[PDB]
Amino acid sequence: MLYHLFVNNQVKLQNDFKPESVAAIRSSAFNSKGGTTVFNFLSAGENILLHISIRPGENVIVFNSRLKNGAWGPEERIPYAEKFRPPNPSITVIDHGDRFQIRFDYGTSIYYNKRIKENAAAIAYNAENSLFSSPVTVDVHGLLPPLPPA
Amino acid sequence: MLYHLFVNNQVKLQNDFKPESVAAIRSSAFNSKGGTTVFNFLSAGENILLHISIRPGENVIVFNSRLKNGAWGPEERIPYAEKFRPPNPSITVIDHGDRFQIRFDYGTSIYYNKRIKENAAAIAYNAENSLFSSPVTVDVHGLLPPLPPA
Amino acid sequence: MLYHLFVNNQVKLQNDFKPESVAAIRSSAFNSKGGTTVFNFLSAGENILLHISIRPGENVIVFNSRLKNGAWGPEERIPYAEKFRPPNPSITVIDHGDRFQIRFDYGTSIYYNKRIKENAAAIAYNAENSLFSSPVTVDVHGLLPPLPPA
Amino acid sequence: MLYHLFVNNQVKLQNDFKPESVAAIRSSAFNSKGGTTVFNFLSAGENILLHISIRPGENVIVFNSRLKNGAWGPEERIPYAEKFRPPNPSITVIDHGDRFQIRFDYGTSIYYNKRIKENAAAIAYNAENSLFSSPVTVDVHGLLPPLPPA
Ligand SMILES: CC(=O)N[C@H]1[C@@H](O[C@H]2[C@@H](O)[C@@H](CO)O[C@@H](O[C@H]3[C@H](O)[C@@H](O)[C@H](O)O[C@@H]3CO)[C@@H]2O[C@@H]2O[C@@H](C)[C@@H](O)[C@@H](O)[C@@H]2O)O[C@H](CO)[C@H](O)[C@@H]1O
Ligand SMILES: CC(=O)N[C@H]1[C@@H](O[C@H]2[C@@H](O)[C@@H](CO)O[C@@H](O[C@H]3[C@H](O)[C@@H](O)[C@H](O)O[C@@H]3CO)[C@@H]2O[C@@H]2O[C@@H](C)[C@@H](O)[C@@H](O)[C@@H]2O)O[C@H](CO)[C@H](O)[C@@H]1O
Ligand SMILES: CC(=O)N[C@H]1[C@@H](O[C@H]2[C@@H](O)[C@@H](CO)O[C@@H](O[C@H]3[C@H](O)[C@@H](O)[C@H](O)O[C@@H]3CO)[C@@H]2O[C@@H]2O[C@@H](C)[C@@H](O)[C@@H](O)[C@@H]2O)O[C@H](CO)[C@H](O)[C@@H]1O
Ligand SMILES: CC(=O)N[C@H]1[C@@H](O[C@H]2[C@@H](O)[C@@H](CO)O[C@@H](O[C@H]3[C@H](O)[C@@H](O)[C@H](O)O[C@@H]3CO)[C@@H]2O[C@@H]2O[C@@H](C)[C@@H](O)[C@@H](O)[C@@H]2O)O[C@H](CO)[C@H](O)[C@@H]1O
Repeated sequence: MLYHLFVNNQVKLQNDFKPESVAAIRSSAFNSKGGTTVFNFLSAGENILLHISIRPGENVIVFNSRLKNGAWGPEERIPYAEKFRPPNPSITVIDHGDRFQIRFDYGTSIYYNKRIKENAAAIAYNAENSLFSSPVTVDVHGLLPPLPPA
Repeated sequence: MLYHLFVNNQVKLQNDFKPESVAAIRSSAFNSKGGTTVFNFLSAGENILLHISIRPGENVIVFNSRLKNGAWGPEERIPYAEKFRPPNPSITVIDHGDRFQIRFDYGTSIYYNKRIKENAAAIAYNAENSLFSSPVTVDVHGLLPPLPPA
Repeated sequence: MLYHLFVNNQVKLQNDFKPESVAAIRSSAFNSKGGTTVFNFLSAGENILLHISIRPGENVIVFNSRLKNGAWGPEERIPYAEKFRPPNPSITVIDHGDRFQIRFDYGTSIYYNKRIKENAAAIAYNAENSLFSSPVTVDVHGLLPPLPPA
Repeated sequence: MLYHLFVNNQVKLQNDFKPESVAAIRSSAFNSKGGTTVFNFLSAGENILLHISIRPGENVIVFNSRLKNGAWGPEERIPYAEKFRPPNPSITVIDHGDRFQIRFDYGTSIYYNKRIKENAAAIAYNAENSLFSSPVTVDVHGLLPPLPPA
């Protein structure tokens, strides 16, 4: 399922993002002088199951979760440097039931254990000066599709 | 190369759309009550090398070419009915040197012999009430990439 | 990297099968009257890191591990029915660092926690009357490749 | 549809190879000291619709056709060098109705106009000391499948 997620907006998924689901996010650009850029996977109750905060200024990418009107939990971080590949950087999120797997363009995957047991009904995108294009292309799979040789 | 082509706009290709090039256009929607929708491949001189006019009202898809300030040549047509697949219809254009190959979601390909010998520097998208989403996702390949099993 | 793995034989991998690695096994056939068919991921020292025993007669698929000539550990099994899709059934294995994700044609993925801290140097295929073809096509990725829209 | 085509043998296709059809041939190896390696697309009556003779010693790749026990027609050749990429070289053939498009790992496509109005029922592979592996992996599509972004 193809979606066009605009900056400071969200897309309501036709089907819940649940175990086995795959979300491939791709940008048509990389604004080197962009600021903090966020992607959230929200439950129907608007809980933030997965919060991805890309902070080039802090040279870090932050992961977290929180209830609609609840506090954040302890953050999980990794260096921002050399993770994305210009000019079409991407982010891939896979739901493995008990945890999310996040892959950027380079390096090893990031594994984030779930903290809220619900599926996502929407994906939101936030930024004052996005590191990426608006909108971003988002292909959501109900399962991993057949792979090409390379 | 990923591009986001907005309705009534165009995208300047980083590389010329020439022989071997592949353009996969995908929409995140299908507005059943949409009107005539056009896609043009333009040379740097703004010549319309390939004109694709989707006319649901006329139940036809028209192909043509013309110089920046020149007249159209004789049209090439095919029925519009059962060509696209909702909700994410697509159009694929491949440059085979002496002719373009156009594939929609269903049916056989359409072959349009070239009438202007130039490569394309841009792709334009026109519609008052687009049949597709705005923008549309466009992946341009310099050559056919490795294929998946299915 | 493409390999052709013959029944009762094995392929020596060019690079170690480790975290991020993906093995897409595909058969050119499905022999209905076939018997127990096995696939093993072996370490350099020949430890069976991951054992997949497909048993049609017992209607189960058994997952296990064991050192070279050691004792098998507790078996992790699932029902065999409605897992493979003919005529080209497939098996996809992904190394996630602390566990393996195994995917068949139907159903949800299977997760098998690692038990031996070593990477796989080879993949073996055993069967007296294989459920699949000989050889089977095997594409091994060092990391998940770009995905098609569908 | 996946097939395993062995050297000096052939695969009988499930469906005819006709317009829109795509055959992605891939080898799990590249034998440098190999000799003339051939691939033929045969009609039901065994006419050689498309003959691809890869000759390293003559530094050319020869394209031709001929009825079952008939005379070969004029040869269409190109240089052999810098066409295949080891260790997994490939050959992709697409039927475009009035001609075939042949793609190797490097260079531009080769276009071969049809000479015998019949579809192919089988694909044969001949070689005394093959440049490729035995078998070679062959995925045949009834039409171009969705493409990955890269
Ligand atoms: C920033 C955005 O677009 N989304 C929200 C969101 O922002 C906060 C989350 O990203 C959160 C993830 O754990 O981190 C917060 O920053 C924390 C620092 O990482 C931490 O070192 C420090 O101890 O505490 C701060 C604040 O909790 C994000 O907060 C925002 O950015 C920071 C730099 C600061 O400017 C703060 O005032 C901002 O709120 O969530 C907040 C509300 O929690 C807003 O809704 C953002 O728009
Ligand atoms: C419509 C659009 O978005 N692009 C341009 C473009 O429109 C014309 C082309 O699509 C052209 C392709 O051959 O067909 C024209 O319609 C022709 C009919 O197909 C044909 O049966 C009849 O004999 O002649 C007409 C006009 O040449 C398209 O013309 C437009 O749509 C038609 C239905 C009519 O409303 C006409 O007034 C419109 O111009 O090119 C034109 C200029 O040539 C405009 O720039 C459109 O915006
Ligand atoms: C074809 C192949 O590679 N088989 C090997 C392999 O077979 C054993 C493993 O698959 C092992 C994994 O847990 O299971 C063994 O069967 C067990 C049954 O699952 C369990 O219900 C029963 O209580 O105990 C047995 C023994 O541990 C497999 O053993 C072979 O198949 C079973 C069905 C039985 O016929 C037994 O006699 C066989 O040994 O590993 C063995 C060595 O352990 C051989 O190398 C097989 O060729
Ligand atoms: C391995 C294989 O499948 N080869 C077949 C096949 O070989 C002939 C075709 O490849 C044919 C395609 O045009 O070319 C023939 O060679 C020609 C040379 O290209 C041309 O320069 C020369 O002047 O004339 C020859 C003959 O037509 C292929 O013929 C075989 O290989 C050549 C190099 C030579 O050694 C000749 O004696 C061989 O027959 O088809 C033949 C039957 O025509 C056999 O079935 C091969 O096994």
